[PDB]
Amino acid sequence: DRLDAALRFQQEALNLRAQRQEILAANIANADTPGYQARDIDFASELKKVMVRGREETGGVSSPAVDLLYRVPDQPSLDGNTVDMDRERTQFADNSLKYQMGLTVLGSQLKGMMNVLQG
Amino acid sequence: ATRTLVTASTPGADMTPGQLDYTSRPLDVALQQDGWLVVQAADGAEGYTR
Repeated sequence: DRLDAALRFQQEALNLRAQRQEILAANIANADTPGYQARDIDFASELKKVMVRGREETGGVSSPAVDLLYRVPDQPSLDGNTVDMDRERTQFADNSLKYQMGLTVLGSQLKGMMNVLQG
Repeated sequence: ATRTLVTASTPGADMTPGQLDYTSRPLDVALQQDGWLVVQAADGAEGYTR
């Protein structure tokens, strides 16, 4: 209980990082599909929401209970998709580094605990 | 709004008359400027020509 609660914030943040990267990869895959609005999630609000109330799924075809918001387009396009590649690749790299940061923090905490237990 | 595309178009045709070749034949005729001869078109309809 105590150990589960202490490691729950970073674990949930890392899971939300994984889901956000899945969404960003879906946006990158559909970058040339005509009529596809780019989707993204508000990381902080959804993280607090998952924090207060546990993770839930729409079904389980299954998907998370996250709110898929639409990204504001930069410039218009005749085909009708709002996937701007610069934004997609910047968010992809930023999410990548933040996921690596979450892995580093969680691994440091778990070693910081094995150090105590080991004897 | 930054992206504006190009579309080719053909807005009608040019009605400036050309140069008349004088041929000593009674059946070759030339109309006045902005005048048209009438023929029965291919599909039983009416068409105009120079």
